[PDB]
Amino acid sequence: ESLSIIDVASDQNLFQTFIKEWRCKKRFSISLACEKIRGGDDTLVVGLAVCWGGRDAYYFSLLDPSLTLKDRMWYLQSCLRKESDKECSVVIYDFIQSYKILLLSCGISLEQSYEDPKVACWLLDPDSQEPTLHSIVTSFLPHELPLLEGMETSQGIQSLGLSEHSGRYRASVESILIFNSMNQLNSLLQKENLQDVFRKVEMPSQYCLALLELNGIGFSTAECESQKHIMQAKLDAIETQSFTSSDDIAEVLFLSTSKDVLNKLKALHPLPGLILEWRRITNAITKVVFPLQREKCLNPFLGMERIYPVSQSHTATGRITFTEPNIQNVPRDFEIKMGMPFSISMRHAFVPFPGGSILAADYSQLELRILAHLSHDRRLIQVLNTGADVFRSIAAEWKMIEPESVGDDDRQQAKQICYGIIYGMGAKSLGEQMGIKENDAACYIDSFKSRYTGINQFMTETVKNCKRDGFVQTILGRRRYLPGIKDNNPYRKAHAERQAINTIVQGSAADIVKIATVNIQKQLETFHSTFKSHGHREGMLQSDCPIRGGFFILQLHDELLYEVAEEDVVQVAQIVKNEMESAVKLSVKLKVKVKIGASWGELKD
Amino acid sequence: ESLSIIDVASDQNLFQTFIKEWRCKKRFSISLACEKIRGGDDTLVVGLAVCWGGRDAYYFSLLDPSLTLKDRMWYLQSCLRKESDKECSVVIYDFIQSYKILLLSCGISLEQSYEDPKVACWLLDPDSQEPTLHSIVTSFLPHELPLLEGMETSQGIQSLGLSEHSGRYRASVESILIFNSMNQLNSLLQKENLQDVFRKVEMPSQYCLALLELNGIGFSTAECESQKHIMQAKLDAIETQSFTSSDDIAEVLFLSTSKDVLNKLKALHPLPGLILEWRRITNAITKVVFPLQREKCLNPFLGMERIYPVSQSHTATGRITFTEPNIQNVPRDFEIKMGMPFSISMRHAFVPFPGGSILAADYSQLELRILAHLSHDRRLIQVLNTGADVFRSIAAEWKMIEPESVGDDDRQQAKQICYGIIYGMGAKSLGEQMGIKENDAACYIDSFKSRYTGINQFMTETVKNCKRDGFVQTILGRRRYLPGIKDNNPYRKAHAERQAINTIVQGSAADIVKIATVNIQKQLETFHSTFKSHGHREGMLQSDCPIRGGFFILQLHDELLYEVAEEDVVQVAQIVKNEMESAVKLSVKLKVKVKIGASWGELKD
DNA sequence: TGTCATTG
RNA sequence: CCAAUGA
DNA sequence: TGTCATTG
RNA sequence: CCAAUGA
Ligand SMILES: Nc1nc2c(ncn2[C@H]2CC[C@@H](COP(=O)(O)OP(=O)(O)OP(=O)(O)O)O2)c(=O)[nH]1
Ligand SMILES: Nc1nc2c(ncn2[C@H]2CC[C@@H](COP(=O)(O)OP(=O)(O)OP(=O)(O)O)O2)c(=O)[nH]1
Repeated sequence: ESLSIIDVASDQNLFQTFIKEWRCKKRFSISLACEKIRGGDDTLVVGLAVCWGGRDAYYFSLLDPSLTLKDRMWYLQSCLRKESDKECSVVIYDFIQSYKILLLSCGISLEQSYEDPKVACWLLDPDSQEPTLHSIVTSFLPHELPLLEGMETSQGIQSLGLSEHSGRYRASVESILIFNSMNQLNSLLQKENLQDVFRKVEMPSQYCLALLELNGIGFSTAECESQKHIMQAKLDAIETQSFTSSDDIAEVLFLSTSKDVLNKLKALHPLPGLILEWRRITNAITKVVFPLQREKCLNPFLGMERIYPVSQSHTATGRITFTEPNIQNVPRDFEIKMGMPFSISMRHAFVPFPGGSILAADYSQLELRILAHLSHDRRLIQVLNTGADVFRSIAAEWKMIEPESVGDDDRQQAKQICYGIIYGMGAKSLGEQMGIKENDAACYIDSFKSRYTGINQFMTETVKNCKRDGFVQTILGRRRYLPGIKDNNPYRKAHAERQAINTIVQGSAADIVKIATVNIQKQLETFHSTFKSHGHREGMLQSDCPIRGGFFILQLHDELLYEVAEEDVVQVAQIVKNEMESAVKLSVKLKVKVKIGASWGELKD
Repeated sequence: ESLSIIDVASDQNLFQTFIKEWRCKKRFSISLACEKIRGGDDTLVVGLAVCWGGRDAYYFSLLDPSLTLKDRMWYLQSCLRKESDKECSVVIYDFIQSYKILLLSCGISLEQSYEDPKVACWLLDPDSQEPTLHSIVTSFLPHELPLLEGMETSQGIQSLGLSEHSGRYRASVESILIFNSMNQLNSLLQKENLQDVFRKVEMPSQYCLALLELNGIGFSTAECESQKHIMQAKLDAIETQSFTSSDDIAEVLFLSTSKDVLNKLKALHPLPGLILEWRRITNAITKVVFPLQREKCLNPFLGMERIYPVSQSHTATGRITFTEPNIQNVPRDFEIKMGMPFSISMRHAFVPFPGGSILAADYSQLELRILAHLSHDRRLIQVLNTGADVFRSIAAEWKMIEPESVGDDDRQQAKQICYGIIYGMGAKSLGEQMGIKENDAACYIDSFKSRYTGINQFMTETVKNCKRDGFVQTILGRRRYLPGIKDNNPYRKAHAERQAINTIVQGSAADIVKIATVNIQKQLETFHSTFKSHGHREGMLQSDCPIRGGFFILQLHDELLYEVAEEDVVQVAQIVKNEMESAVKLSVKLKVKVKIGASWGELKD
């Protein structure tokens, strides 16, 4: 007596008593049944698979040439919708993707609270391997594993592994396991406080990424085929007297006298040596355009081309990524040659929708301010709260004891020391990086961390905490476990120490930018009566008018990219600033710098 | 090099150049691809199959988890839509059904001109066998028969015979044959004038029946379970001194002295004999409720039960029918017993939607008026144009030479003679029917048809026309072929003669009621801003508010049933009268009598 | 591949 | 009588 | 299952 | 230096 399915749409008494039962349920699972048409090699959504306890699934379908139950999309769209008083926690496996396909097939704008188990078991152990439905079942909810023998999926929902088994069967089996497993995950997240952040940061952020993935990013093939010639034409320049792999550039041709070639870090007096410029430009027309101008998609509804990124997460730090052609990795603008300069990059081939401007918002010295908070460094806090240049002023402040109004441009080497200490690199490599001596660098380190005595007493505190705990937790309490902090090998433990400091600092940075993106979105879908993403317009208005409002476009770790209409681009920037500057209330003022333009090779206001 | 399919949605250049090509096409075929989900034993629409020449099909699909082409329903709904200047002739095989399923799955309210080949080849030869896609191919367009070998469907569209073959393949094969065949059918309909009536009566009427089939008819199980007891309780009454098949009622029990029993047509002085009342009531609780209360369907969107009839057509006369429980065949109201009377029928268990009233419109002596037109019977025409009682006045007029103001109730036997002559039954059976003598009946016939000399000279004219032609054509020119009018056997030829008169008279009746229903609908969907059938509300508003307007509910040969809202039930009745009374301009005034009530056991205004 | 009912 | 069902 | 580039 | 890709 194992696993029962209830074909809900198979009657009328059964269906109307079903949604009655359903419309007073707070928690319940959901799983799309997606089957392939005979090939016509296209997939299609053919049924929900709602469950809310035990081994009992309620399979909705989308019903053979009938005249009753033709309001089937209405019933789902009406149940998958917050309606004040109580909103529902809807556990969905590949939630990010599910949300998309649930819209780009049948115009259902899922508007509830969500609880993905795939990200719940990540949050438990961020150094875990990418969790499958199988893996989740194998660990949590050990029994009901026999329901997977023959299913054979190690990636996404039962939809994503469509194999012989009917859409309804697996969709039902998903909902059962997904529901009952998430209940055990919720129990563990509760045990270590992570349920609060999972529900009010990590899942809300997942929903934010879903919106971003639907929107995508504008891409001008025109202004990309511009750089395709600007770079290639100014590639083979003044080259008097065949570039290949490694063994090619002989130093026995001219005149330190080793091999490698990568470290051509002189080129000052000895010859022109314009090799690094060629090496960059060539490697910046191949990891940017030629893999990307193949994923470009003409979207005639918008009347432009766009690319559709796939957010990653499941990152040990907490920073969000993208698969394939990752738009985070396109190189920023830089000069060339012709005496006369020009500025190039593929960041000029990323465009707003016609009549709009792209909006960037960087946090500017966020990881610094996090350490300033955690490390109760008296003057380090007070230097940041003044709103003065946080490197001009930090140079004086106490490092060089006095200057304040005239303190040169040793700020450029004042930050180099600052970041060099928090990055946790040895005096040797820092000294080689600044262009000074290993000794005099070690002197500058000690003469900085003494003048800001908080930094070093913080690191020694958090490393000893990590040694006794076996893990370190960020400012939102998300733990990362490190077994290397016990290791006998000095290098391995030393590596574990600078792993611990990184995750508690630039993980807490990932935490604030999450809280920032969700608090923005909540505040963003209010004043603007014209509703949400490009998906909820090409898809939801397609089954439920100018382009007012702004949409989430790109996540750059500590920087956010939005795409706003020029009409109301000023009313949004206030929403972005005020929300990011108040995301978390710290002992240090969170400042942000916003830039507005026709790409993201643009100036500021 | 045979049969090419173009997966149109497989690109973007291909798709956008496709609908560009399409949006300037006047004629083109269409065929729904309908595949079954694994069982979840429900069918689903998965693609159009547009074609417009040769062996080249353009297969639309409804596309795998993508972000471009998610406006797919819009593109069809926008192409399947008249847009002024030019409207498109859309050839669809099982058009009546196709239209329904094209709406009760994906909210596409097909709004073009239509050309069904299944009804085009009926119109050619109404005594033909029910035409299949195979049969249409076998006769017209003899080649491309090999495209059917393995398909094996002998009923409906390639959808309706879903078997192993992919929805796209057969849907494409349909569109090719359907298009190219209909072109040959259009050529034959042109050759004999029938293309004009096919396009402006027969197909428009088919569309009218589609609307009716979507609407259905209200059915109160409450007021049906009323008669279920009223009839059954007043069934076994005063029965002093075991009813079975035939051999049971012996006349050797009491006291003309044969068998049969069916002809208990005395029961006057000899005993009560209340056997015909029991025989009727029992056979009127079994061919009306017990086969029908099983096809009743709760439709919660309307908040009532309804039944969904399936119109027939392909009738030698031209009158439209319904399959299964045919609502045309429910017996009208009649009295019973308790001294004290009550009136019963199942026509009291057919109801309007809450807040509405049912509207009936009978043509009253239509077949008479058709004969009055065709047979140029001078006074017969003039008797009908006065608007006086057309049987009180017809009794005098000339039959009894004079009376006019006092002419008794021999009108009841004046019409009996009238209908008896046009029905074409012998003096024998008419005489037995009126309760007079075969001789004195034959006298009354000759003394009527002499006083109205048109009737007999018309019949002798049209029978000699039919003898030389091999067929007779109605007032709209729809031919019916009769090989029996040559037959040596006197009975067979005599039968063929009264077949000829019937079809030219009560076929021309089917023609006017068609023209009536289409001219009503055209005038009906105008003033009423709130749009069309119950299908275009539970289905089209479901993918494109009170219940103002009126909808086509039942076709009773010469009578139409509508279902109108009480708010504006007076504004519609004017539309129905004026349209039916002007359907065709004859030499005789077409009068109509309308009845309004809470069922169709109701009174008039 | 008969005969009787119901509706028009 | 004719046309649709129906025993 | 190495080393060099890009982004933060 | 750490984390994501990438030769
Ligand atoms: N051949 C034939 N035609 C009929 C018969 N009954 C009606 N019709 C045709 C010709 C006139 C027209 C009237 O249809 P209705 O049944 O609405 O009218 P009725 O008042 O019941 O019939 P009638 O006019 O014979 O008195 O339909 C019938 O029994 N046989
Ligand atoms: N470990 C590490 N963290 C970095 C690195 N670059 C940036 N971060 C983190 C810490 C500060 C923050 C700044 O990100 P951005 O790249 O936007 O800032 P930047 O001005 O380019 O860098 P920086 O502050 O080091 O001068 O992100 C890096 O190379 N290593």
